[PDB]
Amino acid sequence: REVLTGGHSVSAPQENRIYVMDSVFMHLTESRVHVYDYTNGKFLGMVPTAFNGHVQVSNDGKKIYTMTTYHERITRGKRSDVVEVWDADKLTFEKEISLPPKRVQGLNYDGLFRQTTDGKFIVLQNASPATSIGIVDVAKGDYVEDVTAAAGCWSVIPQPNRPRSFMTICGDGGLLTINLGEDGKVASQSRSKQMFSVKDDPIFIAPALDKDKAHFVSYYGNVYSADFSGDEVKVDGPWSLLNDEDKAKNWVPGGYNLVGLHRASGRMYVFMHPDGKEGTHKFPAAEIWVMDTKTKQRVARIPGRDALSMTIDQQRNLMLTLDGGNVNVYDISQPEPKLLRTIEGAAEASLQVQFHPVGG
Amino acid sequence: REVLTGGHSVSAPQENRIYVMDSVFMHLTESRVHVYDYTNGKFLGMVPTAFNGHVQVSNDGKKIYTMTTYHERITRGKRSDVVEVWDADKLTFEKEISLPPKRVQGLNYDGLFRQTTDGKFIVLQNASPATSIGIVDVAKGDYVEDVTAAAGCWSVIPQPNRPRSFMTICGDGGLLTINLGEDGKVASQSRSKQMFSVKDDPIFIAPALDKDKAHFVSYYGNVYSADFSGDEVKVDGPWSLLNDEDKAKNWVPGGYNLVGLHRASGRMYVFMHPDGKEGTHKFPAAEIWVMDTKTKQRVARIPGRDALSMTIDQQRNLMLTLDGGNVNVYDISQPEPKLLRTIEGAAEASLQVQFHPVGGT
Amino acid sequence: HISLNPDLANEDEVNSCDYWRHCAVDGFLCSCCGGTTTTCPPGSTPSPISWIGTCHNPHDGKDYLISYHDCCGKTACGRCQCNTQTRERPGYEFFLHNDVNWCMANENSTFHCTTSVLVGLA
Amino acid sequence: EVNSCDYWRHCAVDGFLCSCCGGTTTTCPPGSTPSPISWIGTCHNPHDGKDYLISYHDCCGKTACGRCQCNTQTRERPGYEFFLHNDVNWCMANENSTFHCTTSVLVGLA
Repeated sequence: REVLTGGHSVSAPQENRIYVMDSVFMHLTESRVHVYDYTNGKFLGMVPTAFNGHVQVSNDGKKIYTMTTYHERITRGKRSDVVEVWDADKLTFEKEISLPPKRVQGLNYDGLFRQTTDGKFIVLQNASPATSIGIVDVAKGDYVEDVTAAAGCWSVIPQPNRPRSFMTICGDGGLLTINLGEDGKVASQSRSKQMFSVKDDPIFIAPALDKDKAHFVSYYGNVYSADFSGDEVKVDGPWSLLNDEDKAKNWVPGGYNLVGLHRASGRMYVFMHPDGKEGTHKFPAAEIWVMDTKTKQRVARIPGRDALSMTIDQQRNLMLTLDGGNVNVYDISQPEPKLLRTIEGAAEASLQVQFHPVGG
Repeated sequence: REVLTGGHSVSAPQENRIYVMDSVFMHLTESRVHVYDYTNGKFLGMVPTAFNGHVQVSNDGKKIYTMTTYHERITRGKRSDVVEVWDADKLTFEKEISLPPKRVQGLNYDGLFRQTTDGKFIVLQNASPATSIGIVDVAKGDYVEDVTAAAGCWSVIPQPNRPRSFMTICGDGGLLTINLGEDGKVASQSRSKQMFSVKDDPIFIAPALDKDKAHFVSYYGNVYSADFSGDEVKVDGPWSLLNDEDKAKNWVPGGYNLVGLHRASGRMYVFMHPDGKEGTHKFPAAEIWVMDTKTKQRVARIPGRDALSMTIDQQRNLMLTLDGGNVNVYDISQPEPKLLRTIEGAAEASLQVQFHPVGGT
Repeated sequence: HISLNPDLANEDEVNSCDYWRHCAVDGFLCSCCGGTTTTCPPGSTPSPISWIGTCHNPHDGKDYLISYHDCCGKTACGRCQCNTQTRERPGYEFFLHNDVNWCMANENSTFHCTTSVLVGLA
Repeated sequence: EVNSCDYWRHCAVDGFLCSCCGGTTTTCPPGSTPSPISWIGTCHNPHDGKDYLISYHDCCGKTACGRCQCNTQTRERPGYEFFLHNDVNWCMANENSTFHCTTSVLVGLA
């Protein structure tokens, strides 16, 4: 006789796993994370995330963190905003961490729900609609700090060269850096000079993030950089993504999580489309452009497959792209990306895909 | 210049309204009722119903009743099964009535969530998985108690000739009748003789309901009857929906809420498909057949438009059919139904549509 | 002045993402959801806060200030989804941004539908 | 073949096949729990020509898988033969009744 059992772990190794955050915007109270094997497209499991969930995997690979909103009776009753901790291998719920009822409700940009490099603190965006950054102590399971200094700023860019530091983009066109103490409270902060003109050359929030610097692209196809090799962030730019031929056909960037950086080479990947004008900044990619950030020149361009969001795995030299429903897997070990496969129907309405961390 | 306001009522009058119960099976925790105007296909509003909602309209046309399941954290935490009372014109929540945590979770057959003819009690199917019928006192906002006598039975068929009586179909092939007292407890009951063979001629639960009798169709295209004009229910059948030619092509019924009765004429409407065999009893309609229940003859057959469920309005002489996503509106004032329009995209996964009641006293 | 008064216009024109005043809309148009351009569908509540911007009216040649409010407290309407982005900016210009739920401060923040409310000449 | 609605063991499945949802025919996907109760189907094995009892346990406590939806009805009967009926949630008695997917468990001959 056969017996149906539970309690099983995900059938593929962690290193094969990707996480497709399905907003299910048509039924946004039943958002979820779908877990796939990128090597063969196999569906491995899922984590339910209620209304407009956000997701990330712990930097040590052991846990999945979600952020979501519940109400006692969904459309009425008391609001509970939470972070949940889930086991990554069993895909089971472990802990709920209470948040104040102002966690950001919005599309799944990476920078709304992040963690410190050392993995000890979750760092999340609030909007009430006044903005602040919330800090959750993972070990304690507690919300421990509300960074009001970040009012008028938006999104979280962790610094991979420091254990508990991150930056945010402010309304003055500069960056605010926050360095947390080992208690999760603000230990120090600094403000850069103006990096970009908010009015004249607004940037996309998505960073192309290196170990000690970050690059940002603009609505008009310029590039700005923030170097955080020191305690004070040094800013520069613009340089243009575009040559004269590109400008004649009005090429500009477009998408959501629209850039990535391959750290070993310095290659930056950007979704681009022609006939750019006011209102096209979220258009699907006609092409992916591959930029050498050292020479400030394009090295390659390939078809974009209408992608809107991407992510990069450094150690296996991979790029995923996502068009809302389908995930493309690329090999980026060489300057021209090579398409390996497409996973069809990975989501109904996803703008974010992430690899399982392997770097520890 | 302008200001966005709420607090508004549904824009079309009640007599134009229908309710499409969208299970949204792909995302069953966000089921909802879609309110449409059947006269022009306009979308009028909606009522959210959480996990696998069921819906009915109060007999007096003032309120919408829903039945659903919440948990504190959806996929974990304490369960709350409820009936909710919503205002029909404002489509706003008014009251929650607590149920024991065993309300039926299942597809939207009419008979899982009904009310007495006098409108004073909501009568619903429980399954724990032991079955019983739940009674809710609408005036009090209270659950009364289980009708445990209904163990081993399924679904609720109100008796339209009595204020607070209903029947249910039992595993022995007969019907159990329950008569409630003014407090909603069982005052008396009775059990019919065997109507159908459960093994050899199983019936669909959906009734073709008249004021003092109900007809049921079987998996093999027979018709059975329960007459409750008298003190006790008298049962009969089978007679066949099928002639030799029908039988030769293996026509049988199929669907979910698959029959309807036009009471003034005695016409019974049934979804049918050819090439029937074991396992085809939920197939979409190839045709709708219209039967005269007095003469026991077919009087019309029309294309089925892949319909699975239907409902009849006695006051306007209409039939709606529903294929899962689209609602077809028919005029049934003559023996051959006439198709008036189709409302496309009324739901993602619906097996039940209902009119807003008009009259019906 | 039909171009300023959607209730006097053709429904098909008003329910379109190309209607001139819907120029930075992200979500399901309320006028397709049992409401109108300036009334929430029954049982949903206006947001007290919104993203804003200007839209050009090609019919009278003038520019207008628009407030993009949501209606809230019911699950997703599902109909007439728009994603227009004229002059829309990221979250560091927060009240010009439309990738957030402008129901976020309502008694119930569940997003139902959205619309474009005409404030005045720009 | 096991991820197809036409696989012989799936003859009375109404729901998403667990084998398409990160589980297998006899294991729930990670983080979903088997139902202790089920409807039971009788399916014909096209290899040995014998009939087998299949127990259709649901997996519960996660939202709908959405993959490999099946609606097969061989020997399925209405709710007055309750344990042959598949238009109900066989998760109905679980700690969390949210329906995730359905398994097809071979009990033995008959």
